[PDB]
Amino acid sequence: TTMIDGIRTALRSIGEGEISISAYDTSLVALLKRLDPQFPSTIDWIVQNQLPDGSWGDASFFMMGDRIMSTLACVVALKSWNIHTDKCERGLLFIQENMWLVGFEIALPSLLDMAKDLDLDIPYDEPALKAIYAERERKLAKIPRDVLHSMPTTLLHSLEGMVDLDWEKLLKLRCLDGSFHCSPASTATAFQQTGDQKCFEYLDGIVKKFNGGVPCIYPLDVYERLWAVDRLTRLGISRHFTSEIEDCLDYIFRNWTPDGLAHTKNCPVKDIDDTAMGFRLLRLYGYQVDPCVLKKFEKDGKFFCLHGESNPSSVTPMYNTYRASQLKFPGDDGVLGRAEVFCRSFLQDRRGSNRMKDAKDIPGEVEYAMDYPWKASLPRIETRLYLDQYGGSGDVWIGKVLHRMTLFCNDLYLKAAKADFSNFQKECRVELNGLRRWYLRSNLEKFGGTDPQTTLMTSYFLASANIFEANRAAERLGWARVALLADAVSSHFRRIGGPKNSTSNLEELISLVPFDDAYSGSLREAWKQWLMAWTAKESSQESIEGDTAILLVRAIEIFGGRHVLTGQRPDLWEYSQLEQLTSSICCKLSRRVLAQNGESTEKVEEIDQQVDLEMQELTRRVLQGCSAINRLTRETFLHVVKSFCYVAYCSPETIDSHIDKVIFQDVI
Amino acid sequence: TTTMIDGIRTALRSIGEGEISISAYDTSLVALLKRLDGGDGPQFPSTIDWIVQNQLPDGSWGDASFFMMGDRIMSTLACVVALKSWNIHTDKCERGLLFIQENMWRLAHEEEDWMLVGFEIALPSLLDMAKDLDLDIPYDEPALKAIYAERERKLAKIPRDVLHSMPTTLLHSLEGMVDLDWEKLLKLRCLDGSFHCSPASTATAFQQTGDQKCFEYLDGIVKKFNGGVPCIYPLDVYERLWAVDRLTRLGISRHFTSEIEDCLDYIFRNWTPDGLAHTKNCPVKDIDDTAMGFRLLRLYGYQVDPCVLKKFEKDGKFFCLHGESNPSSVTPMYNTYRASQLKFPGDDGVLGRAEVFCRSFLQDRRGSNRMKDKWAIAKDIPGEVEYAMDYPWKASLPRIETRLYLDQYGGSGDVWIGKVLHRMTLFCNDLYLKAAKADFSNFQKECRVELNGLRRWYLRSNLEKFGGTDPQTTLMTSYFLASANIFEANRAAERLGWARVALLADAVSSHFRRIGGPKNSTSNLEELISLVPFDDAYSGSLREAWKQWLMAWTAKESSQESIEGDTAILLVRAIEIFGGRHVLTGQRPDLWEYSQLEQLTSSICCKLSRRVLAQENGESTEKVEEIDQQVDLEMQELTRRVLQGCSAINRLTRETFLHVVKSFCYVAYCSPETIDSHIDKVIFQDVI
Repeated sequence: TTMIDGIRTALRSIGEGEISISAYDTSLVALLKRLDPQFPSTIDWIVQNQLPDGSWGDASFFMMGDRIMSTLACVVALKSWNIHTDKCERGLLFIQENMWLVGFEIALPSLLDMAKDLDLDIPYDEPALKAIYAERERKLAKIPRDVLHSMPTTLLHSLEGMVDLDWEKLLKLRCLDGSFHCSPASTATAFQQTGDQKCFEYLDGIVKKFNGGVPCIYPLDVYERLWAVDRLTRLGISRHFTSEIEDCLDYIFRNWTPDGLAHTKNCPVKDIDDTAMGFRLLRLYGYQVDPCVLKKFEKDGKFFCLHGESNPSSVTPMYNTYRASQLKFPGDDGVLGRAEVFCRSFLQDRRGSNRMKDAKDIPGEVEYAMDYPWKASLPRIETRLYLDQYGGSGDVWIGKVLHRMTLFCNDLYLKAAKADFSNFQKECRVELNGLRRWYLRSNLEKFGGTDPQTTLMTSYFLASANIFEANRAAERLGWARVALLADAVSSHFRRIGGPKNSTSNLEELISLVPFDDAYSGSLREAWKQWLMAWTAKESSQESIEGDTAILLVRAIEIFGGRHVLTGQRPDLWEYSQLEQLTSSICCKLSRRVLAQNGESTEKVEEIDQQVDLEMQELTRRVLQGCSAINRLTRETFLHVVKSFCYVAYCSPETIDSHIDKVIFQDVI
Repeated sequence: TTTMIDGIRTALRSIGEGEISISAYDTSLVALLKRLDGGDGPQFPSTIDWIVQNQLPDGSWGDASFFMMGDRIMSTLACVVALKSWNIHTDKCERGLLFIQENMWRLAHEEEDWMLVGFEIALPSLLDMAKDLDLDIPYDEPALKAIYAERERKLAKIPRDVLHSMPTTLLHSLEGMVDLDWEKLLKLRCLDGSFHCSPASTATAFQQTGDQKCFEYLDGIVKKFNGGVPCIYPLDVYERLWAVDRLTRLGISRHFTSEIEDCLDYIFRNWTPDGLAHTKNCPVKDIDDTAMGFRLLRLYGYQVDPCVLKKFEKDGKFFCLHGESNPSSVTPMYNTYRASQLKFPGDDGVLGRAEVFCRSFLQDRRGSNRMKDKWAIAKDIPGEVEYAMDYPWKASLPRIETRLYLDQYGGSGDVWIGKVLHRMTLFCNDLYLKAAKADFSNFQKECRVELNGLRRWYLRSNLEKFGGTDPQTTLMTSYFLASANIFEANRAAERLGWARVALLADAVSSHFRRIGGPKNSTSNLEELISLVPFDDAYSGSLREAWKQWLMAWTAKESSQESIEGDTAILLVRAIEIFGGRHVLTGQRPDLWEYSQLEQLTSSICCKLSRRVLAQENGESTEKVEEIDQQVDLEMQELTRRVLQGCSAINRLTRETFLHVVKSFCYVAYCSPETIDSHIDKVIFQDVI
């Protein structure tokens, strides 16, 4: 409990960003001379963050580009100000011996050229040096200088290595805070070249905000929120921070642009990674968002990361787009349709290859996203897996320096999640152990599977994988119980021929569900209808699965005790229409599992193609958080259907390997 | 002390197919089976590996600690005709071949009921092997002429076409049978493939059919015992049911609640509409297992239908099997009678018929020393029945039965009569007695301790001033009733509280006789309740319960009606105040079920207070028998509601009702002479 409050106070205090200080950008800001050093606290930061091998940068992850480039950039500060020559050469040793990332081949050449303007014994004569110094010109050539001055671009992030540019038409391109694409390095060098006080103002605040020392990117108010939400959400503890999450999710909605989302509010250049993350979470949490904001990253069928700079697209952004395409609504622009296909192909061509590199388990995160589309993504399934995939402090981010995200790439995030999940597994085992008794002492295993522990186990598991909450135990057990009766009864009819020869008064049977003073009567009425559905759908070809599901949501709605006001006309329609979809969607599923007869891949792929279709209009009506039906009622429909889909799209082998991994393979 | 319990728990946790002793007869008769591939060695070399080992020093085979002719003869000779037919260890072969010669004359002294199964069917068939191989043995015995002719008498009684039409008990011992029609017979065996769960009967069946599903039973029987084989297997139902019955009556059922419930579940799953067998996979069912299963299941709060018994009714009599009208034994009729005690008013009539019939069968059998059993043999078989016969459910107080049962449990003493003598390791245990006699002694020790506290409390409270004109026995009995029922270690809170409050009521009642009623109540008998110790949670609601009891006095006073009803309600109200259980009255049927329990106890106890007045007034035996049935009926409806695990009120709340009432019943149906012989046998008659 203390931990939840820990994450809460961290989220309530959300802001510009929790980022690690970058050694390179801090010393490059140290290089700015008094307006009459200008930030002696940049230097005061520098002296202390020296690693024992005499080097700099990220300590916990050793990277060549990072330890070298961060180390020397601190050196070019200490010696060019002729102070602390003790550590200055002590780290000059590190550079010499280990001489054998973003903007690396642009900021490093201007940093050696800057190393020449001082004296510093460093192997410039490196065979590795010529290969990346050649790419200096291999890129400064494909960049059109007259285009770098016309529209804000990703290049403006590396102006320390840029030579002889028109600042008259460049200051027109900065971010809203005055920064040059949010690099303090690019703004320091832009200030050495022009004294724009709004371009200074970005810099001083960044050092004031950190009491010395400055990161490699700022601010990142959007990226951080979006990703902190997705992370808490996947970890299953999102329910604890509902006001805080909906607090900053609002912020993302406020700053939605028709051109997409950037990593910060005040960056005019947008990227697909942030837009897809934003689009998914905004739609997932019930906001009105239009996916057409994506066609800004489509150029002739292909999907890049920036609007124009057709760079090679990385792996993580395509994952995040693929996920956003999974919340496809039928009324949406086709761009989301095209996006799904492209991103699936991108990640499939790469799945069978270790070319999944960009974080702890990025292939596992991706296998899931591809093997379990939305219709079959049960939140506890994803969450159990995600505990074994979330990197914690292990995740590192590739910027100008190696940097880390304090707020959402946290170790407290895991300790909290694995706690809340263990208590779920504990509450789950006691839950079913109580269920097993209930099943047996009812002469109820005589009906059902030829191994009723298996028909019980999956029937309880589905309900708990979806309605997993602490207190919602009333509903969960109700779902499991009613499910078992329905399975039992369907089994009895299947090997007897129908209610035609129902010798018994099997209406009763609900009295196997314990009497609640508010629950029992209405549950009798719903169960009566499921029976009445059998005798009518009996001597025909329509399946009953549609009505089995419809009964379920009816009970789950009786437990948990919310009713649908029926005087209001649109309240009636939205409910009555949700039932139609669930009745229709589960009936089509039961037709696919019959064609798996077992022949015609062409025919099965037709049924799948249209179930996905009807699922979209359901997913729309369930998430559309303005609809006149209670969000919990809407979730109840989504829960039942997803579980039905889950079952219909999964081998019994895969299904209980999940059961073992979520309920029994204890975390912590 | 607690250490012994943990052994029993570990035995129960690993319950399974059965812990039974090996039969010498069945073991060698399986050695006689030749390889499936023709190898000139026996198919089961470990069946022999056992034989050489377990030859007893007296030169015989069979049960060692219990000497029986039938067992020594068949077990030895079957081992010998094995040893010679494989021509090995012929040195030991005679070291017991001698035993047959010397003790052969003890067969004319067999007991009228103690006789092996298939004795006259598998043994004459065992002599025939003692003549295909030459065997030096005394065929001419005066005991043989009567039993050898009993072979044709019984193989003239069997209907050949019916032995092949429906599975029967004859299928158990068919090794000495001719007329082999397996085409129509193999369709009659068990789900195991075994013939009525006998490995002997399956050895004969395999030479005569290469049935690999019939071998599979035999291969398994020797794997699971790594050599050697009993005379009946498996016993998954019998063992559980009986393992339960034993631990229950020994009063230590309380510790193994999870273990019992697990294997009692095994019965509920494997219940059939045709009854219970000794195993899951035997199609011919028996009343002994069926009555035990119904009784234990109903006792433990399961939904069971007694009409499963009418499958054993043939024209007013009950036998043991379906249709097959046989010499009924005593223990199966005992066990049915016990099950008949739990009749609910809604039950099928068979429980009515079962009780009355077995009542006669066990009465007509009680005097004559025909109390010997034809199936079982055990320390005290008539004592078990004497109790069950003298003390019906309404007066069978758990510590009374358990104390008495301690001196009648056989331990290792029990032996069971199959084709050979066998014993049940798990359930016919000596540790069972070792543990129970301990747990009971710790109970009486704690009972004596509480008594001194009650004695002090009674004396010092000036409460003897009025009341029963011999204080010391009013306390002693009144505490006994509470402790006989609510006896647990930790429930001392309730037990003492029950006994204490009871004393107040009796005291207040007597004062009311001496003044003529609350009309002449000069006193403030209300605040008499603060004589109970003051816990902050117990009293004051306790005061309110007491206040209501007095209110019963003044309101029923201008009438004739008894108050024993309201005094019984007052106790259960009190016992419930102790132990601190409340009735969530938000839920309606809980309120109803409680409110009706109060009615039934108040009602049953008033009738008791009217019957004991017609026994003072010496009124027509038939008039008292009118009241006894009218009480017994309500008792069933209460016993239904107390044991039905459906309607939701804490089981302890329901049991508290049964406890108060059962104590009232015991008192009204028991002589004061008999009553404290019980007090002494349970509290003061030290065990160990």
